[PDB]
Amino acid sequence: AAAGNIKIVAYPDTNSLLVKGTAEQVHFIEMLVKALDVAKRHVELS
Amino acid sequence: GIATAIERLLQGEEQPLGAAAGNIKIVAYPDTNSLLVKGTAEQVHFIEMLVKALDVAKRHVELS
Amino acid sequence: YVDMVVNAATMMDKQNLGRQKIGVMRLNNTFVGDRTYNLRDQKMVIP
Repeated sequence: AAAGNIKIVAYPDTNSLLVKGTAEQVHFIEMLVKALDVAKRHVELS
Repeated sequence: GIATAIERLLQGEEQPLGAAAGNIKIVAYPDTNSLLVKGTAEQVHFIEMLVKALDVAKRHVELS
Repeated sequence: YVDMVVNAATMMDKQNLGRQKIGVMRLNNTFVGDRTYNLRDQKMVIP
């Protein structure tokens, strides 16, 4: 369909996203999320 | 809670969910801690499979 | 033979709606939702 009928709702109770769309748009957001989800490093400032 | 997150997910939503995705009504019933879903026989089974994935037991953290 | 090749060539091109689907994606290394802090009078919100 279109890019304007995708609904994204935060569910903080299990720390997860809820995406509603077609079977090709759900796989499209799942590949974007795994690129924005990386582990961070610690900085100590003195 | 869980009854406000799924209610905003199905808001508007003129989409062919299997009628439409916009005529599903979800109402919280706190007196027995359960959801009330009204739709066709295929949309009710569609929300029942989503609820069993968001319903997991939690672990305890003690912070000192 | 020509009428078979033409008619069976234009009928493999036409050969070769979408249901909705809800996906749940758990995040392991970040937080959903905004973070808020203060600098002595004013509130800052990070998306």
